[PDB]
Amino acid sequence: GLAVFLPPYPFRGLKAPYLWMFYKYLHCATDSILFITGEDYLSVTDDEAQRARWEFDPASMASLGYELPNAQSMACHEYLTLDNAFYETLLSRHHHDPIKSFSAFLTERIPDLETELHALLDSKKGIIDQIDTFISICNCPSLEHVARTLGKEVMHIEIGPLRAPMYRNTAYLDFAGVNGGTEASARYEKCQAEFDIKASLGDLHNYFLEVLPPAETHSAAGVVLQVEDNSNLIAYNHDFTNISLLSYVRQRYEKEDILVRAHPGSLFRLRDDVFTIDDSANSLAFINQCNEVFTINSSVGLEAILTGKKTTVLGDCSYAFINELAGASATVNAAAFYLFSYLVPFDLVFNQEYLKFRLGHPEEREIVGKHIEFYSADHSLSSLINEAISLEHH
Amino acid sequence: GLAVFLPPYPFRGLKAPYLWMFYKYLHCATDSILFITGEDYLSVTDDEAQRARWEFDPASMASLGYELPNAQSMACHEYLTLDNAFYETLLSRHHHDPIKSFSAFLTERIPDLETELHALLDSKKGIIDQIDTFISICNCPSLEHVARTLGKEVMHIEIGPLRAPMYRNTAYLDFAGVNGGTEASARYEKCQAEFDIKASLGDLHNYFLEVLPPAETHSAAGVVLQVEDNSNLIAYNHDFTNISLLSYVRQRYEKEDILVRAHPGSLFRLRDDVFTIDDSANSLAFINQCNEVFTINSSVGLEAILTGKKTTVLGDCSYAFINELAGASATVNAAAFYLFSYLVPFDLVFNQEYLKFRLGHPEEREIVGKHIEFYSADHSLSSLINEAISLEHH
Ligand SMILES: Nc1ccn([C@@H]2O[C@H](COP(=O)(O)O)[C@@H](O)[C@H]2O)c(=O)n1
Ligand SMILES: Nc1ccn([C@@H]2O[C@H](COP(=O)(O)O)[C@@H](O)[C@H]2O)c(=O)n1
Ligand code: NA
Ligand code: NA
Ligand code: NA
Ligand code: NA
Repeated sequence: GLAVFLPPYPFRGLKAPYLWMFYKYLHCATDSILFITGEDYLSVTDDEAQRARWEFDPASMASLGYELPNAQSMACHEYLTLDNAFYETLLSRHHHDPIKSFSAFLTERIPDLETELHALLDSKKGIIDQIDTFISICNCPSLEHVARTLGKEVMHIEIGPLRAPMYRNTAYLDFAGVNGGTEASARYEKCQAEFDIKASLGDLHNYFLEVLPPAETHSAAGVVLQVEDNSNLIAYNHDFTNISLLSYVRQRYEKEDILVRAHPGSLFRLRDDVFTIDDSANSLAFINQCNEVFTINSSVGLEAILTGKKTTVLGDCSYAFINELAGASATVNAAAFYLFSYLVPFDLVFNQEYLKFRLGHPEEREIVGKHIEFYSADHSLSSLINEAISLEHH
Repeated sequence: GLAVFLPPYPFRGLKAPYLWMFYKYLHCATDSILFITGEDYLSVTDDEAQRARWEFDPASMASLGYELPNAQSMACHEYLTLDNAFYETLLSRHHHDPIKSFSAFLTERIPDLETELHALLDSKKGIIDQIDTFISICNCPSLEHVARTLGKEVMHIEIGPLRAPMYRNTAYLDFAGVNGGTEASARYEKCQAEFDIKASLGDLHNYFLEVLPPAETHSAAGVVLQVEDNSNLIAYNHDFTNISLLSYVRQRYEKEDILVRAHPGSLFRLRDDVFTIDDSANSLAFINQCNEVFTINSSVGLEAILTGKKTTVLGDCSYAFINELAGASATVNAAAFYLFSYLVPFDLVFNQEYLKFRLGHPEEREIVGKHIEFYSADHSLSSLINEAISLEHH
């Protein structure tokens, strides 16, 4: 079955950092799953000191589509637990900087981590033989090195750039890496000639919109800020930060022409003294007020591209290649492939039958057909997409 | 005379970034000064688009002790102007990141910058021969390399860690570097045996206090945040940031025991959702509520040390060596030397007669005597300091 890697290391000061994906896989589980995680994941619940975490909020559970697991739900899976001694040692090897330690976890092999993973996997039965694929919610060269030795693939899976309530929920599934080192551009290059999409970028954007767009005083430049310690601002940012992104824009625009939107999930908000601060209810209403958008690698950059805004992308990300194409035609085709073939309907990356489907490395046409079938729960590759858009049209 | 280096490069998006020091040297000038700067410094005034800058606020002028220069005041100095073409080229050589470019300016030689400096200095008269010393408000290996070739010293000068209205105004003057690569520890090591201070750390703190201390619900841990793009968070931080500093503390304390104070000058403030946020009127009232303090390299770390608080200093800074001494005795002696001999009364670093004094590299006893004479505008080195403290006592 699946071997789901959810490391317990509190790089950003939060225990069980990926608890929500632990609950989601448990909720959707149809067969037994091997969880490679930490005891923090198994004890967080019956810890009255953490009962206020957002993962326990009924609104968050309903939005992500999971329910809290019970004793029975968990008893049907196998659990391997990583110890904290390695984490303490890791911090001591990077000058006690937890963020730099996180960066090494995301971008370098850690031999001591590989040793413990091998030991855990070799600790029982034919655990290794039962493994059809690894799943990791982030890049992890330690795990990926172990996977090569054992002949297993690594699916990198995470929530996608389009999310409810504004959009249909999407997710990433990438065999090379998630956010950084992605294979979206490589997949597109191989089937680019198979795309003749009779729709505009706005039509593709409209297909994923679940709401009526906001009410269409422009700012010349909009600046998207991100969560300061998110993995793709730590590892895939090309050294840019929120503050150097702001300086970058101020080299090109006077502060009176800049509109800044802080990430609603950041610990930091902006003072009103310097820039004009955005107070929009959503990121779409914000970029609509801007003539061009600047981002490191926020999901919002995709929104700007799909709405036809001049967009600068300074960091590595899965959608950047769409922005690097000359000519409207190729850009629409690249966006269509990205949205219907690279992105996955959110629930499907937690579906074991779908994961087995992707493990066979099927053709892009079959992948698109699976996604549209799901989106359309109510022929060439372009025919599938053109007809899907057209049926949504009327 | 003096050759004052005030570069015009808007690394942080602000033109004439050190305009206030330009006005201060002009205001206190008794002789002709050579200014190596940019045209932005000379035109900012009669630019109605910048008349709201804080350097023009009468309260800021009175606090820093300068008045706006007029046509006559400036006509008695010589001006060399750096061009912007180099800045544009510099940005293109660091992936258009202005903050990374700033870092290179602070920490690396830039041959093209050295060439332009040499050309400017060689552009007229015996400009070079009239130069008694360079003054730089930041570390600049480009300028320091030029200085070596020409046989000139470089005084690194900046506002100090103790400032009005809470304290007597102080400044740095350091021949090796300011903030980073400082010589405070080296100077202390040479005369440590000459210090037998009959006062406590609180007594030294009281000497520089100009106000009555605040009214003495403790938090186990206080976190000092800094301005995100200040030079000593860009170049001398050992890679730490505000966000990794927070994670560092969260590895040791639960959020309920952490009190966070954002820098009043930062563009960012903190949300109320996670940590307990400090709303003190000053940094002293904040650290008084904490049992131990954490900082990268804020001036506030010195305050914590002088008030006897357990202090963690993660970045490079001039006062760190005080915190690395074992035993209360040596710590008080180190603090006394730092405060009376390393730190300079603010006005004196703009006084040409005092600068000439320091250019002779006098003995630590003479330096302390000059500073106490200034502080006391109303004998061994320890006798000078002990008597100064005692006279302030009664
Ligand atoms: N500056 C920002 C960044 C993100 N966001 C919201 O957060 C979601 C994910 O964004 P990141 O990839 O930037 O975390 C986006 O779809 C958008 O809904 C926002 O509203 N403003
Ligand atoms: N978190 C912080 C940082 C600085 N400060 C104020 O700013 C002045 C200089 O601090 P930095 O060296 O941190 O810029 C300090 O003396 C203190 O008065 C504050 O009040 N809170
Ligand atoms: Na991405
Ligand atoms: Na739609
Ligand atoms: Na310092
Ligand atoms: Na005093």
